Amino acid sequence: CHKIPVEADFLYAYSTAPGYYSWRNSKDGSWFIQSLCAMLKQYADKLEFMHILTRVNRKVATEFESFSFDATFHAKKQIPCIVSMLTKELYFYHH
Amino acid sequence: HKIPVEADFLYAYSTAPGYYSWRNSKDGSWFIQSLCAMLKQYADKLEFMHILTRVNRKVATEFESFSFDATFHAKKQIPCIVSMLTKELYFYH
Amino acid sequence: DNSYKMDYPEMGLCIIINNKNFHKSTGMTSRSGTDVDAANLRETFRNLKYEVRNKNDLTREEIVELMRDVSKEDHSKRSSFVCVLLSHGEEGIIFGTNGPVDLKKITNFFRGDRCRSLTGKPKLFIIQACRGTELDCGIET
Amino acid sequence: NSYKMDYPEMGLCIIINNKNFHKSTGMTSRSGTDVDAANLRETFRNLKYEVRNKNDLTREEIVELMRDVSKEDHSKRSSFVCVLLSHGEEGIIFGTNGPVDLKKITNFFRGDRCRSLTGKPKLFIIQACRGTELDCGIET
Amino acid sequence: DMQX
Amino acid sequence: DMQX
Repeated sequence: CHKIPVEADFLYAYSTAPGYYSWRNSKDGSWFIQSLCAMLKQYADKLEFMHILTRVNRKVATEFESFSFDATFHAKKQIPCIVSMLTKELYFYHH
Repeated sequence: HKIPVEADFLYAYSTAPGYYSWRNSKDGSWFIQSLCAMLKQYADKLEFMHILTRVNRKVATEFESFSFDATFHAKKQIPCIVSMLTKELYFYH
Repeated sequence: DNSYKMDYPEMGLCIIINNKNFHKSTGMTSRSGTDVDAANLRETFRNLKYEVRNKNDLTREEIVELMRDVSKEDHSKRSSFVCVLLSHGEEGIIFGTNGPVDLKKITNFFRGDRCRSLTGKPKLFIIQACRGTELDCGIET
Repeated sequence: NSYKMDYPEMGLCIIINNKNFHKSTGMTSRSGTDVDAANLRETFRNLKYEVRNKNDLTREEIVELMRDVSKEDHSKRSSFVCVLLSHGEEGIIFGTNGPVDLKKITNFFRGDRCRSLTGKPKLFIIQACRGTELDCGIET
Repeated sequence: DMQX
Repeated sequence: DMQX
């Protein structure tokens, strides 16, 4: 018989890399979620999901840097982490 | 101004966290086998994540273990793409 | 066959678990900004035609039971599944208001064999949470 | 947006191929891995990578190899590829004589510890176990 | 900016 | 088929 792995077709879109802090702004929300929503909104009508998640990686990595009165938490950066067990391309639209 | 020091890495794992990875004594491992073939077939057209996705599909659908040991018989495998990339990766220019 | 079938009658559910307030007994401070996330998410997936369900401040037990129930739904006419988790966490862990639960136990409900009506369908987990206490100092470009 | 891949050199492709392990470790000979190594070597040569195959490396040689490679000058290189073929556990790959944290290997190429790769794609391809669970699969 |  |  034809089977598929039971772990196939999962996509885990983590906001940060393994072992790291994730950053959240009190007024604007988390870096990752604000970036994810903006990229979905701008591109979900035409880009495949991995590519969209790749624009989110770039936005979080380039447009955000932490500001903190505590030097230990000041000027930090974040990269999100795409974990894909997907087996096909994902488009949030249909023709 | 600054980029994360963890950015622009891609980790192409042959299997999911916590799992075994399968290797055939004669043909090679399922993942490498499938990776070389997709690269061979698509590296001149497809972005690299798309290629790794097709690799995911190849491993998931076309392999299943055979063993006289029922413990290891009829088992399946899915690879696991971990991307911190910030841009599209084409192997051509 | 290079693309998931997304023309089922429904796009699918989008469960958003928004944990903002934690028991003292965890030493986790209020997650200010999370409601902006939860609302953004709700509107974003509504536009993508997902059946959004927002839940707020769930204990670990409630997260597990909620996820069990959802995975026991009949998703036959749904193209996909999305779960968004907004909370404190550690590597491999998401926090309920009263403590940690393994992400593995949450995602296992949707495995290809224990959720048959999502077999073959994309199952997306969006996780806004810490995965430890490393800090990235970045590098100038 | 995509990585600039028109630098003079595509970059290095380092293949570590561990087949035979010291008895102390007690692991099986990784039969079939030579087919893997040669396949990779040809595949990446075809993509115009500078392939360097290494075989039966101790945990010490793997770490020194990665450091020396990270200390090279990748300025005219578009990218970096490392392929690990060996036994492993979650987060670990094995040298012929024992385990090494993958993180120890990839940290040499961090954006601040390897500047001539800063901003360029760093690919790690890992064929090795991540624990002992088996996927029974599901019929479709 | 806070940490999660 | 064997395991890595």
